[PDB]
Amino acid sequence: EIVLTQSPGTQSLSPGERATLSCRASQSVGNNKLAWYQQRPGQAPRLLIYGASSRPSGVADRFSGSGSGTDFTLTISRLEPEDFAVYYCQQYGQSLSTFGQGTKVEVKRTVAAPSVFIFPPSDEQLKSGTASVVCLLNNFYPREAKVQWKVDNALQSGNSQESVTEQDSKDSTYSLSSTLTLSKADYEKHKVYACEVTHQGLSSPVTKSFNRGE
Amino acid sequence: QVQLVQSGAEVKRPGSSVTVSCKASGGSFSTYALSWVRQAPGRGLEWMGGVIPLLTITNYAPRFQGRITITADRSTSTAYLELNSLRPEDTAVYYCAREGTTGWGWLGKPIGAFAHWGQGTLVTVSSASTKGPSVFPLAPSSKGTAALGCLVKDYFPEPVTVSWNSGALTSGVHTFPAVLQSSGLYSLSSVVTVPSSSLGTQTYICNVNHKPSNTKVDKKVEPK
Repeated sequence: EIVLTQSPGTQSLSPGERATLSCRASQSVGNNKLAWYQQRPGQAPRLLIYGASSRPSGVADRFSGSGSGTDFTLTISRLEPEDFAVYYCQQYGQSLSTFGQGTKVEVKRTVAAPSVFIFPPSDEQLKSGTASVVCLLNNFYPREAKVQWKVDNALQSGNSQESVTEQDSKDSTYSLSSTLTLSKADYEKHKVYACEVTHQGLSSPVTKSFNRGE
Repeated sequence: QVQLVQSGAEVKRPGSSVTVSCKASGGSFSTYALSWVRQAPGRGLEWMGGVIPLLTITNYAPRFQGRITITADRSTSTAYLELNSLRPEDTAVYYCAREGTTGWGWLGKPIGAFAHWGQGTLVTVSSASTKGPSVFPLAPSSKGTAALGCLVKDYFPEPVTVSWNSGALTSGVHTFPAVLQSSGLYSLSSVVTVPSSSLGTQTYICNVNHKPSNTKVDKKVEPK
């Protein structure tokens, strides 16, 4: 099996900048058959480059593939707001075909501190048997933000799941949502519910909190 | 131009076998290799296999070499993917792809790369039961730019469409990707930021539509 390794993982470039994406092969891709695909969120991938360098009709001429053997490179001479999505490389010169793991090209902005909010569980949810505290991180850059759940000043772990929105098409900021899930009995045994947020834009960690029922 | 229309999304139980279709429109079909590529939620693309319809030469990926079966009916110009022995880690979006060409019909020097993709088919494999979502209010804190929202908790399966004020509210709206809970049910949150001076005048309701369970809830969120 030929294993393709793309580099780098994530890409932080500005609108108008030159994007150079690398694809490294496990072994010499026979007959120079490497293909570059673009995939936006929600839609099926679109062929950008085939035969390592050849470009299909209808594709903007700002994309161009180069390299051979084991080293391949996709080049966007000028990044424009549209092309910020995920890029995959796929070898098809063998019987078995394999893709890469993708390379996310994001918009780079001037780092934004997150707008932190916290929501106690609903009265209806408590009367259903389960409790869920929601910590919201609104509009921030970069993605790297850590949320720690503190109940009665104790780092809770195991529960709580988190989700990050795709990069916004207007301000290019991510938004995180963490949801601490407990049962009602376990929820009522305590008073201080707090969420601690660490991020680049925050000099010191911001801890937003409430007390159960006040 | 060529286009590939696959079957609709479907929900299967662990152990059972699924069969997804893919019909070709325009161009030829017999002489261009047709592959299937699935994508797990948030993960990358993964090759499953391919078949050239004319020769019935099947090529499967080693990981699927036991449970996969790909065919192509020339009489209907339709390719079929059949996955046996489903399990929770098979939940993904299954795409039907076909290699492009340089010139239309049975000639047309084939390029090999998947230049023609389907609309995708969401196949969810879980031992849960189709349940409508419970919509709870995330009320704005009593203590501008205040944040309110709705927690769409415990449903199956994906997806769920959430709007605000029946669509008359788009600015500052964030609808997070659904997380898969340990219960086997999904859950997401839809938040929105509005001026704090506008909490007691404007009516903020979230509209949660869940296609598979045939459920629609219009929940009003107001300060406590």
